[PDB]
Amino acid sequence: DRLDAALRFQQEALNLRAQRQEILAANIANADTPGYQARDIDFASELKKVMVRGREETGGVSSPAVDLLYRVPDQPSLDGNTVDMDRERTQFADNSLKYQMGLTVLGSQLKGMMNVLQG
Amino acid sequence: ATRTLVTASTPGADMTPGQLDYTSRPLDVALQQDGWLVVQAADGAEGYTR
Repeated sequence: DRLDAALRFQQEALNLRAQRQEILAANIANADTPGYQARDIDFASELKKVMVRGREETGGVSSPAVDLLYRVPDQPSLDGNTVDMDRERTQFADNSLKYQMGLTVLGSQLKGMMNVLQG
Repeated sequence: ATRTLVTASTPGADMTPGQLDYTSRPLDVALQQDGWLVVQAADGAEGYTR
């Protein structure tokens, strides 16, 4: 209980990082599909929401209970998709580094605990 | 709004008359400027020509 609660914030943040990267990869895959609005999630609000109330799924075809918001387009396009590649690749790299940061923090905490237990 | 595309178009045709070749034949005729001869078109309809 105590150990589960202490490691729950970073674990949930890392899971939300994984889901956000899945969404960003879906946006990158559909970058040339005509009529596809780019989707993204508000990381902080959804993280607090998952924090207060546990993770839930729409079904389980299954998907998370996250709110898929639409990204504001930069410039218009005749085909009708709002996937701007610069934004997609910047968010992809930023999410990548933040996921690596979450892995580093969680691994440091778990070693910081094995150090105590080991004897 | 930054992206504006190009579309080719053909807005009608040019009605400036050309140069008349004088041929000593009674059946070759030339109309006045902005005048048209009438023929029965291919599909039983009416068409105009120079």
